[PDB]
Amino acid sequence: DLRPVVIDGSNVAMSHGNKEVFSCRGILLAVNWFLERGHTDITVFVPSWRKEQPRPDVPITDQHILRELEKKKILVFTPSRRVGGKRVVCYDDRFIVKLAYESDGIVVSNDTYRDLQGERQEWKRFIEERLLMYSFVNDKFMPPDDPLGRHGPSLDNFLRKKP
Repeated sequence: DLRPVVIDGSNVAMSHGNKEVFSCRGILLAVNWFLERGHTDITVFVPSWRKEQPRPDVPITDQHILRELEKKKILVFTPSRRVGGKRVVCYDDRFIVKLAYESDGIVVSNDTYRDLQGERQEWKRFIEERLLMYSFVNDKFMPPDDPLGRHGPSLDNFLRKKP
């Protein structure tokens, strides 16, 4: 009925609260926005290292929310690990775009994934047609009523499989 929603968790969390802090409530607030509208196919991707005890160069707030959302089958960690002590992480954005693409859904993010546009040009097309940007005002998740500009569909229709 509604398109499947894929959220760039890191993008949303950095955007919420202080721009230099990974603010987990941002993710929760975005997820809740979709839940209250009756969505049930929602996936949030975050790299697994965000569960590790934070170092001072990677501050994070309400860290417990990530595992809480994972339990609820909303959030899914993408792979990362240390090798020779150095963090090595698998590109987040490939998971995000690839899932959204193959499920013909929506990507929630203010990142336009230029690099990935420049790989497969059906991705470039997909990202141009299915990216949902947003702003936060304090705790208020606010996506645009005109996702794709003035000549585009309303938000409500954007999120539907068919108007």
